[PDB]
Amino acid sequence: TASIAQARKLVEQLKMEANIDRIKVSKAAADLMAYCEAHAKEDPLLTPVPASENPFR
Amino acid sequence: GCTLSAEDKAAVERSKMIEKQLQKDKQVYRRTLRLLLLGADNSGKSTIVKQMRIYHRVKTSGIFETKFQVDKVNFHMFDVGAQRDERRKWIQCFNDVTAIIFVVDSSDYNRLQEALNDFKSIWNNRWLRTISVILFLNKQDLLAEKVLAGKSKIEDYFPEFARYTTPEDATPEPGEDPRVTRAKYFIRKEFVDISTASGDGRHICYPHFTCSVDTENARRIFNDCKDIILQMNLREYNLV
Amino acid sequence: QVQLQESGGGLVQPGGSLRLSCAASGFTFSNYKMNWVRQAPGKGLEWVSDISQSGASISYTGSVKGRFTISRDNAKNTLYLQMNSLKPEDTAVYYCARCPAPFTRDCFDVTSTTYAYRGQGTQVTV
Amino acid sequence: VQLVESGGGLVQPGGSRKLSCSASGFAFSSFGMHWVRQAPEKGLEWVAYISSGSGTIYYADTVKGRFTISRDDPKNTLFLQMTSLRSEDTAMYYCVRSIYYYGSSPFDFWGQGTTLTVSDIVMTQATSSVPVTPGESVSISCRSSKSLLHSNGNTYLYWFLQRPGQSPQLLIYRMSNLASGVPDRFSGSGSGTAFTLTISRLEAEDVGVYYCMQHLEYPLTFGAGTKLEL
Amino acid sequence: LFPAPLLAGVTATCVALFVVGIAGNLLTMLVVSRFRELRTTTNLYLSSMAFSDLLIFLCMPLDLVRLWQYRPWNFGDLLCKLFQFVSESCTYATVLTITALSVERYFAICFPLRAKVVVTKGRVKLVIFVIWAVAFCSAGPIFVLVGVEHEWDTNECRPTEFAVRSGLLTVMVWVSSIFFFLPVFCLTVLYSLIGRKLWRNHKQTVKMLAVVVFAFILCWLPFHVGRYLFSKSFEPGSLEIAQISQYCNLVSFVLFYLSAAINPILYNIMSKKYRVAVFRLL
Amino acid sequence: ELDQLRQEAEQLKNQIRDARKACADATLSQITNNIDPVGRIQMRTRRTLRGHLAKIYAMHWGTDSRLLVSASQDGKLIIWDSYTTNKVHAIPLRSSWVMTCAYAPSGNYVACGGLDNICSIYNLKTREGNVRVSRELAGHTGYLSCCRFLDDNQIVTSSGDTTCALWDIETGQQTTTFTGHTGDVMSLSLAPDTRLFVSGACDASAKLWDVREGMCRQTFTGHESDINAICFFPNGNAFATGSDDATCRLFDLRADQELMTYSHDNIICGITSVSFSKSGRLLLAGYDDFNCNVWDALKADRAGVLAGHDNRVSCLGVTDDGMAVATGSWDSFLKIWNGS
Ligand SMILES: CN(C)N(C)C(=O)[C@@]1(Cc2ccccc2)CCCN(C(=O)[C@@H](Cc2c[nH]c3ccccc23)NC(=O)C(C)(C)N)C1
Repeated sequence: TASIAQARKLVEQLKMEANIDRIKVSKAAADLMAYCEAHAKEDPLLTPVPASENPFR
Repeated sequence: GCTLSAEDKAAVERSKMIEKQLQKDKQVYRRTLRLLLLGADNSGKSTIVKQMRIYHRVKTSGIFETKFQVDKVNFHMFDVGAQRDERRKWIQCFNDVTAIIFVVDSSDYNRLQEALNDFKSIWNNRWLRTISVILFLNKQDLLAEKVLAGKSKIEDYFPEFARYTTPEDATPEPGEDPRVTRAKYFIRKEFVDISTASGDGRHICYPHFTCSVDTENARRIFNDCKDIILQMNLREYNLV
Repeated sequence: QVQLQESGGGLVQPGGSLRLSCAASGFTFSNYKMNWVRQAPGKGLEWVSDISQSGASISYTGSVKGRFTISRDNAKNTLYLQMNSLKPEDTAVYYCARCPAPFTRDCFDVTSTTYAYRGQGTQVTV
Repeated sequence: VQLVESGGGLVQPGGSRKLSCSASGFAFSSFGMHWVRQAPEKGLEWVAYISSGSGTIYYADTVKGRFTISRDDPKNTLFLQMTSLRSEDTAMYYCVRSIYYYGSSPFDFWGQGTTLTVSDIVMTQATSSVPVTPGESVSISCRSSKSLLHSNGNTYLYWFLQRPGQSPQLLIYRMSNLASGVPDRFSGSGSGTAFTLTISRLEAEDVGVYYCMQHLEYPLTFGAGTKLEL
Repeated sequence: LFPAPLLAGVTATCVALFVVGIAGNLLTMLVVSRFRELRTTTNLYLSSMAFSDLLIFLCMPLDLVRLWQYRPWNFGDLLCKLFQFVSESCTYATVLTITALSVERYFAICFPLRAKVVVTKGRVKLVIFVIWAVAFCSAGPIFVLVGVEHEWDTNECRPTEFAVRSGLLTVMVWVSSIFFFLPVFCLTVLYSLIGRKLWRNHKQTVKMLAVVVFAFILCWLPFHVGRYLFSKSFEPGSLEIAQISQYCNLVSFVLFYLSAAINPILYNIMSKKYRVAVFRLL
Repeated sequence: ELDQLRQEAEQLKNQIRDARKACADATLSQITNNIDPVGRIQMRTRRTLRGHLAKIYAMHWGTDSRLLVSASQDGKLIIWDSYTTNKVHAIPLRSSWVMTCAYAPSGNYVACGGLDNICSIYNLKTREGNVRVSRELAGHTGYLSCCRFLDDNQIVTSSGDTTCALWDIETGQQTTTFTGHTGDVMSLSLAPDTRLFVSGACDASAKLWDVREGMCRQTFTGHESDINAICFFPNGNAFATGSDDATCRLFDLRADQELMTYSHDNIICGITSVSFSKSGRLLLAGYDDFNCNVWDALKADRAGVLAGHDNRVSCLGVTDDGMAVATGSWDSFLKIWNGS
């Protein structure tokens, strides 16, 4: 009788997870791109810093 | 050193002392040989570790370790407990052990194919390609009784047994019937064929016929590890 | 979403024949080695047959060797098992197992109690 | 943690004495040890240093040829063998812990001290005595002959408080960091040459003498001491 | 002395050997240094041999000039002594490192577990240092034997007539012959034991050890027989022995530079770790 | 009754897939098509940390981007000073088989675990001057995969058995248990706000958990094989995974979908580690091949390659300021990489 209990639990989990409001992929990709653009100048790996500022050189 | 403050020099000295302790640990780490013990629930490897204990704990204990010495050489055997069925992930932690000790119950033919598949998986693994296997074909007396009784037949599960004949060159134990020798040689030949099917150059299998009363398993492990180390030395010293 | 569905199965007279199919989806069928496993009542899962990525290497267990044939169709994403001359000892639930990783010879846990890349099985009765 | 010193007493101006420092409650072998002496009614004065391993040993210029420092790690004892003792060697000798790694707090625990009676960067503390009342703010300043800032960015300035009849207690290490067990009312700041110590709310417990020490180079040098009194 | 075409051919073969040996030694040193995994115990001895052979080859052009042309020695006495000191020290270091490799291989094969317990790299570096010190102290009486000899019109780097008359020449001959008699014994006995152990498949390891020992004897026996003939050539009654001692030393010269060229191939060709490292260099 | 439940689960999965498809109006690659390429990312090994005897499984950065901690199968934890290559601490473990490391955000504690089903916490700053074990958490019935500190008194672990747990260090008890997966949970990533976390298990799925409610919010199920690594986008609204199949994938919390795949035909090995850049435009992944590939997050392109290690790359991390990347591998060496 463990299989039916597991199936009931899985059905309950699927029922909970189905009820979610989802935004479009365009808006989400735009948000990711905007975050990447707004913080570009603060990335030492993307834009390497001069040797006078690099603590590892 | 230059351009270092006094605190920097003291920190460097502390780091050097740590490195000294690390070297002292490294010597001991290199001294010992690590073995991984595998098998099924009917293999009887519990008795094997019990008889290794002659040579000298939370409930959910993930690993059991036993130590023993043969001729002033330290061996560390690791037994896996309180782990799930899936071995594909935690088996990669034992890719640098000296050898794998595989224990097989040869008495029952119902689960011999399961042992053969386990040996195939261990032998053919990507991260276990270098490791050699010391194979113990346990419970020889039970197999001898089963083959003398005649009630159970090996050809039911391995149909090629009828076509098998024991090799002309053989070393049977004194007082052993030819049927027992034929059964033992066929059972060992299955594992040897699996071993030699692929990857024979990198690693070697060492088959043995052991039992519960046998007390020479420590010496057999010692000799097989000596041969493994000899092969590794041949590879390392540009001899090959 | 890795899915494996088995189709064939049913009541068989002794000496009869069957053909099992395993339609696979959610992964590239060509890069994986496929297996067939079964679980007879009152027993654990048993490995039955095996076939490589191209079908070059094929392996059977000794109990069914000479009667069963395994084949795959990499274009149709399906796995087959032709069961000839069934015996009353062959009554089990047959599963279509997938090897854990691609481009590998070794399959580890296809017969484990809970395996993620295995099907729901089909009932074969003789 | 406990450091107990033994030895000391009436000694002739030509005799030899041996001081011992028995340690318990901490990992003795992983700490560097210092000897610091304070003359009667005078300020502190560094003497010697032996590192966690016995490789590195330092001495003050005034005791270089006569004193020697050694440690016995299995016994957790620190020694100081003194010979050719002069009349200016009369002081109370302290036993000080010091551990050095990235972010450590050296000079944190001092011993109770043992008294002996015999029959370089300049740190300036202009103030000598200051009258205070509880519930006030006071500032204690000091100056350094040499700039204490390093290329590492650290400044290596230490502040100690010696309450009446007790051993010194570390307050601030490397000019800004507050030692553990010290109340948050103490604050440390300053330039690379001039520094200041601020107490926000005075208490009867804060009355004592405050010393400043540099750890940029050896020998380690102290200030004269600014005394807060009620 | 010898006809011109013969020396031209010998020079061509010697410069070909120079190219081969320089390339091999540079590749060995680069491979050992670049990879931390290939920094094994035996690779330290291999690197020491590579350094010794590299110095021997860097000293080669003065030797070719000295035989080839008999040009006057306007380079000075100190260079005349230093050149041969460096060459002799490098040869002694090479033979001592060969013997050390033989001993280490024997101990690592016949007693594997005890060798892995006992052998450490900290002792290996000390052994290398003692080898180099023994080389520098056995090649150190070459500041008295060798000097520039005149008749400034004609000058050569030659053994000193006072050393020859007093008798230092034969003592140095025997001291050098020790460096042949001991390594050949060690190599032969230990490699025979290794082959016996491996012979109880494994055919190529024994055959390769026999090629290595045969190459050692082939290249180093004429070197010391030629030195003995040279030392005996100085007797005023030694007339017939001059031509044999001449061509014996010329052949020993060619095999002397053949040894520094073949040592990297003999010791680095079967590693299967060196090969993949070189192909990783690309 | 089982058949009806299975049919209902199938219907629910179908409608979830339909809802996810309805929101897929455009792809990430379409929107970022006109964006300028990052270029070529050249990096050099600034430091190399030596001292471990065996292979390294985990490393972690301090909140001050200077200090590290690493684990090896020798049974040792080493804390490094990355600026000067100084070993600050060396901690011997009771069990050799250690799989994970964690550094407390305050910096006072370090945790570790492995084949022994225990998470051990060590007190770095004691009055005795030594590092001593502070607590052993002993509830899991499988090997410990990952550890992540919440505070000085809270930690989240993932284990070989399918569950994940939240612990109270002072009492040593499981405050919460997360019981959704059906395989070994292999990785674990904490959100920037530390109100949520994600995990990747040996099934092809990943789950989003609520730390305080102690329940699963979303499942993503995009890969084809076991998921070995997981990491959060710095925004906290996305995450990336690495799996036994050669691909790496980026998933979206708000759109409940998969955004883009990072795969190439020449890559046929598994990804062991995954990390993001401070700006989030660079994705760094370690491979079974002895190299590490830098990826362009917005456009699926390989900007650069890290080709220093000569064994399997096992761990990977980027400092909080984004200054450097540290790479561990099975040859027992750590490398710090920096730009030009
Ligand atoms: C024509 N022959 C008869 N003559 C007069 C010779 O001199 C030679 C022919 C030759 C000329 C020019 C170029 C190449 C070969 C024959 C003999 C060898 N030899 C040397 O110079 C010796 C001197 C020596 C150093 N320790 C000893 C101990 C005992 C005897 C001798 C020596 N050093 C060397 O071999 C190296 C290469 C190691 N530096 C040269």
